[PDB]
Amino acid sequence: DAATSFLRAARSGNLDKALDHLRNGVDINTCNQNGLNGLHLASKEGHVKMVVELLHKEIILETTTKKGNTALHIAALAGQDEVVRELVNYGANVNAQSQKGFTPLYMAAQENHLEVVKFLLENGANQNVATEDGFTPLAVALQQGHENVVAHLINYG
Amino acid sequence: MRFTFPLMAIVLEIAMIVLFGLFVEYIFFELYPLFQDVHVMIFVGFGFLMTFLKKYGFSSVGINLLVAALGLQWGTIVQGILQSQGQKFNIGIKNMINADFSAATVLISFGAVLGKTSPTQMLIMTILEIVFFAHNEYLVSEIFKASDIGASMTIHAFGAYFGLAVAGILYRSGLRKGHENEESAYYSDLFAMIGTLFLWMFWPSFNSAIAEPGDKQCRAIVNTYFSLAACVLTAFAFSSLVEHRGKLNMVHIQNATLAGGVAVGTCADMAIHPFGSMIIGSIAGMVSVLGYKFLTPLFTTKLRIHDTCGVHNLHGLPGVVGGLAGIVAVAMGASNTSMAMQAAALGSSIGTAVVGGLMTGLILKLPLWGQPSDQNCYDDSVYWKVPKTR
Amino acid sequence: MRFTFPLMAIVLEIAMIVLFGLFVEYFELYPLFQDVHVMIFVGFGFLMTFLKKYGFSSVGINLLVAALGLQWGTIVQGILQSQGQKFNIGIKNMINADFSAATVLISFGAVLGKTSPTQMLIMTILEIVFFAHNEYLVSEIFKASDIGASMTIHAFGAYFGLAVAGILYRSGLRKGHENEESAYYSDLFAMIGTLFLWMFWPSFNSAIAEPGDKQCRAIVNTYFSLAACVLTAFAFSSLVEHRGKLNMVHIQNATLAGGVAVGTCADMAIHPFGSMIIGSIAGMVSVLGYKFLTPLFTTKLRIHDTCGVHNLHGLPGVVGGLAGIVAVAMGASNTSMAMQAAALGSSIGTAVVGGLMTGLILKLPLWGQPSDQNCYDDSVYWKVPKTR
Amino acid sequence: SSKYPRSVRRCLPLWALTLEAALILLFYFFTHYDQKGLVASYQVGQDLTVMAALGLGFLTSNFRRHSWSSVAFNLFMLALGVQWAILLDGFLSQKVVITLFSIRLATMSAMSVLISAGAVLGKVNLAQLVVMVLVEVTALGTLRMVISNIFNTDYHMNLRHFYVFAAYFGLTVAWCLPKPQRATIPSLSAMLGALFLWMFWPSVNSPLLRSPIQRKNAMFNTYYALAVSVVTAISGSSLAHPQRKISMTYVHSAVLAGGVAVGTSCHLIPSPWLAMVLGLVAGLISIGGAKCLPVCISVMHSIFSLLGLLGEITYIVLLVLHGFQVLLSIGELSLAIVIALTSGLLTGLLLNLKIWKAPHVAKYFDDQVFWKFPHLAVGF
Ligand SMILES: CC(C)CCC[C@@H](C)[C@H]1CC[C@H]2[C@@H]3CC=C4C[C@@H](O)CC[C@]4(C)[C@H]3CC[C@]12C
Ligand SMILES: CC(C)CCC[C@@H](C)[C@H]1CC[C@H]2[C@@H]3CC=C4C[C@@H](O)CC[C@]4(C)[C@H]3CC[C@]12C
Repeated sequence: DAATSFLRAARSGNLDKALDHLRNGVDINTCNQNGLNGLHLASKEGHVKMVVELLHKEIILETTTKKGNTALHIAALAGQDEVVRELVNYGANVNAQSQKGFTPLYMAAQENHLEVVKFLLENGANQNVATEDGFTPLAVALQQGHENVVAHLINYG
Repeated sequence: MRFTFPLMAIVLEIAMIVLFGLFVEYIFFELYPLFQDVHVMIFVGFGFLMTFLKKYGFSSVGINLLVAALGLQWGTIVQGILQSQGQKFNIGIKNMINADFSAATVLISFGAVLGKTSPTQMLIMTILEIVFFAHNEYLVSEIFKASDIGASMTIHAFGAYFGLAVAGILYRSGLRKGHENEESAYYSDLFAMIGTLFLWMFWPSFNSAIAEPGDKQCRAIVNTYFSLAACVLTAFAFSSLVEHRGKLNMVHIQNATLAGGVAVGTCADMAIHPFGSMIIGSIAGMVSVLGYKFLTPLFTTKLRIHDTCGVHNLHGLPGVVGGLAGIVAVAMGASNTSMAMQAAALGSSIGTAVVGGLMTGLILKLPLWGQPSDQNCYDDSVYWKVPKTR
Repeated sequence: MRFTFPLMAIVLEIAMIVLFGLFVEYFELYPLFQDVHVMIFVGFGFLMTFLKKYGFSSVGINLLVAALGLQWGTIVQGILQSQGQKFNIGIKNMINADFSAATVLISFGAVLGKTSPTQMLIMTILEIVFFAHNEYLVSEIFKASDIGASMTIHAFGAYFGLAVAGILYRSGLRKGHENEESAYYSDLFAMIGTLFLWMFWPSFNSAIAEPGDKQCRAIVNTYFSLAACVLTAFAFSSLVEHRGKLNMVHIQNATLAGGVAVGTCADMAIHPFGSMIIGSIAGMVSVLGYKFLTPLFTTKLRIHDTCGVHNLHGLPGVVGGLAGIVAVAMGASNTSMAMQAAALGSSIGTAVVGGLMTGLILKLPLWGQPSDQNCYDDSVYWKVPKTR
Repeated sequence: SSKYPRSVRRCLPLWALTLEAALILLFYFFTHYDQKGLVASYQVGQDLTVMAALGLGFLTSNFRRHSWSSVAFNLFMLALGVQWAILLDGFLSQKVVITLFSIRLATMSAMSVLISAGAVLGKVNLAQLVVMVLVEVTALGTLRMVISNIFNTDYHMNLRHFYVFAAYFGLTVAWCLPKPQRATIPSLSAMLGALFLWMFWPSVNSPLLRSPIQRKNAMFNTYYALAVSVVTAISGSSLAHPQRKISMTYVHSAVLAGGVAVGTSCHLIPSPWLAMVLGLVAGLISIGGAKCLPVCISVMHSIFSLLGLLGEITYIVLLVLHGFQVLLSIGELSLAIVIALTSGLLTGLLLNLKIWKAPHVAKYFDDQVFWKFPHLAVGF
């Protein structure tokens, strides 16, 4: 039950409770039924300090959910630009692919998260890593009528 | 200059208000559903039919709404003044329906000059054409006393020929070999099909609204219904026949499928039989498709008459076929009234249309109404704020 | 041969003209007729425009099929009612001819994107013969009550189209097709057909209802069935989709299932709450059909149904027939229960047998059928513009 | 917080299905059934229905990437609102006999909500709109009941105030929401909706008029006022736009101007010239509002609010012709606006609750928040 409380604290951003649980011996790399560890949920909810602290505590950066999503995938899809910045600062793979083949850039482009697209492209995100369906970030941005994202994607090249 | 279109529209509206105040005063619910169908045909049918142009949808539907809204008022005034011979008159559902018919005539003419004129020009054309149309229909119904319940001659042929005369006077040398903007798009053609289908569905109301209640009204509805049905089959068949590799052309399917409703207009309340309505509808679809294929290129490239919507193929030639059918139907004994007066109605409709259209086009030609340049023809952006996104 | 289609259209139209000359002679229901007319030509026609590259074929072939069908149905239904004698054309003839068109259009929804216009002309002729004879059997032999035509139009059309689609099965299309997909504005256009069908269905179910209490009941029950169906279709579309997203297929089609399901009981004294229960069940059944049974039919039963007409017209039509049986069991109408059951069975069985025969005729390689690669593509039969 | 929408796979179905189950139960317990002009009477209600589902549904579809939501959510709102309005009108105006007339009145109640929803569409999900439908139908019913009790008018006839209640309720709800565009094809679809509204609006101006003469004159006045208003709006749009061009979005709303201007007095206007004068003045006010209000969230909703108020003012200016009655009518109007604003504030405060799982402000005007699309990563 302690692990569940730690995961809930990570979700809610209660950094003090999470730190107390970790000090009590709660595993850092615990995860819920969906495979979302504390870093995954912290990235989801945009709790930057939680991300920094979890990274300090030797949490695996490139651990994936059952969908195959890393913390960076989750941050990009959620549109948490600051969290994406911190994750990349700590060495997040910006070109990791999920089981379906989605990259973080694809998720940012599909969700019209322009700043995340900006940062990922500026950090070497390859906009040609297609999905199993054969779609590129430019393709999905065109499909959804995300016009600023499409313009930036073609401009960067 | 800038305020021409707003100034002319307000001055016209104030004139309409004054004329209504000076001349207009206040069966209705029996005919109101048919009037509603006609109203839908005017504002949704004709309006969306013309939205096939890829860069002119806003102007098509919106200027259609401007022309018809003005035209119903002006046609009320003109037709009522003519009927009352300059006296105050009451208005009922029939005045409503007749004013909408006058608007329809203007919209048919507008189909010829679509994409090459300004809203100011359309205001002027509406005002002048309704006068010419009302005088001609008064002549046809009251002097000649011919039978034109569906108005093949008084609306369709008149509107088509008045529009061609204006288009010829307004002829642009630059546009003869086509224009990059004179072109359809996928979703534009689907919108055009909205317009086509509403016209097609509600045409029986159009042809039967002013028919004498009882057998004549029912005959008008039944004849229009089956004529349009037969016209669809022939229009599809001949669109396949005339096109490259047998591919159907949406121009034909959008327009020639209504030729049966146009052509059965004059005979609509006559006892031609349902089989007689189908033969006219089958011929009308054929003639309309052949007009689109062969006569429109001849009219545009050789005669210097550019007809944007090909209204000559839908309203002009099928209009004449309907007038001719009425003369034959009188010879058959299908109808009372003389052959000579049915023929006089066809002659007068065409002649008054071409004469009035020529004088109206001369007025429209003046370089004062902000008409588009040749380069900007068929482009909404001249008059409308166009979204960046399609 | 490129001339097969025009020759067939012209020959069929000449046959129509001759039949009308041989058999046909010459106002309170005219508005209801016009409502039905709108449903036929704008309702179905635009409802089928969801396919991204098949809008022209959907709306235009809808117009062509229905134009042929109204004439041919007028003839067939009139000869059946007159026993080979001449007959007069009233408003009711026009309404019934439009109904025959609706049946053919429902069947067309099953084979949409996989057939040529020539095939659709042939199907219109044969299907209207089968539909008219079944409808005569239900009205005059069984004397069952099916005022909204849950069995005679919707179930019949659905299962006829399914039988045709089964005969015309293409192994290359079982797993899907790149062209078999919607587009954003195409779904927007399809909603036009959806809304017109939803708006005018009460006239559909009440146009030929006996004037007085039966017609009023038809209108009211249809309206409330459709109102309930909208809510349940939205709810179950959300329920069956990932993260509760709404599916345009469901909102375009399952929202109409109330109109189909209440058709048999529409003029029966089932009360507004009974009509609402029927509509709710219909919305649920339709959404579940689209989600789970259409993949089963396509992949395992080799019955591909482009528009999922089984989920809108077939299963809700069967539900409406069953509701008619139950309502008779509860005294809500004076018709025999065995005759309601017989009408349901005859509608389904005649639909299937006629659909198999018709599809066997349509399977002959003489009608310009599209290749597998070219399915769901307007460009096979239309000049397509160069931009969207 | 996460800009990715929360799963509604439990909220929305439970909410909608529980609502429909409750509606069915109430209909079973409280509603009961029951000639020459059946079709004639049915056609008025059908016109109202067409205006509700097609007209208002497509009128708001002009948004670049919110057209699906506008049309479909309008349909859902109509289906809920009519059932609820039947029940509420029955409860506050007596079991509920269901007649074509009661369906017509319930549809009018529903259209009040549909007009109000235009101010908030693109900023709310379906559950929030369910809340808005329920509260707004209830508040309109309460307003009509209070007017009937105080001023001794009929409950059904008090539904004349629907335009002014709808305009002010929607504005208040919009004002409460968190703070945040067109395309050609959605603009044309919205024109289709606007045209159907414009064409069948005379049916809005005489659903509640029993007598034939009043219905005829009301229809004529609405028709002519609307004609004049369309011409003023298209002609005067160029003046009220920075680029001197006609604005399609402006036209879509301004076409109605004369309809709303004569809505509550068309049965009292005795000659068509006066209806045309009011249509012209409504159009000119529409131009002026478009040009001036933005300086001082939805501009069309704001101009409509002035136009509804203009409509009551001309009703007052006329009712004397056909001053204590003036005081009573001003009190009626003030009570209508007061209740509209208060219930709108309550509704906006309820809509702001976290449990609705409302769209993030960065995600407003997007179908992707509510609808399935292919080739998208889903979930986490
Ligand atoms: C109306 C529906 C629901 C049920 C009845 C239709 C039946 C008879 C249909 C549906 C499935 C169809 C089969 C599906 C696929 C094949 C394989 C093909 O290589 C030959 C035809 C054949 C074998 C079809 C024959 C007709 C068929 C059996
Ligand atoms: C379609 C099959 C699976 C059955 C499911 C449909 C059921 C729920 C339908 C069919 C017929 C309906 C009944 C028809 C008639 C009446 C009589 C009325 O005074 C009370 C309601 C009542 C009793 C209805 C309730 C709902 C009902 C029982």
